[PDB]
Amino acid sequence: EQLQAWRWEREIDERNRPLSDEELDAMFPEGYKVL
Amino acid sequence: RLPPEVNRILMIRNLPYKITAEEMYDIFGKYGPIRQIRVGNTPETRGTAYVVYEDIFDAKNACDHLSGFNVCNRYLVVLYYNANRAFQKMDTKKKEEQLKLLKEKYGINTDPPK
Repeated sequence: EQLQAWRWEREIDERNRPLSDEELDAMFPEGYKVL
Repeated sequence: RLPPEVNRILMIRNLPYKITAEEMYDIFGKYGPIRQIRVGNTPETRGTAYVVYEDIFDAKNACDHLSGFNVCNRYLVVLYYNANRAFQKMDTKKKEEQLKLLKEKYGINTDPPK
């Protein structure tokens, strides 16, 4: 699982990249106001 | 460490209606730096919110601790974000565009909350 461990490690990391406001806007449906 | 559904963005349901920005940040920020918080402000969305964490481990921690946690006189429902669930009230057809737009531009997962 040397390949499983890396891979998980790599998965968690793509899910942990900085996010642009632009990226975020496309993430959400209408009807929400940003605090 | 962390399963496939865990995400930096949390979906909150059963929020008290009269909750301030302060209070949100107070409640959720305890678990780590906050990227942002969107709050439901139309009849169909009042009581729900999305809180975005800067770090996925913080999100994971907060979701553990806050799901079913009592605030005011209500138990919060907190769930991990899911692109599909978040765009349910979209008409069956127009859903696809956004769902595919997201999966293509930003590579984030489109699959239903399975």
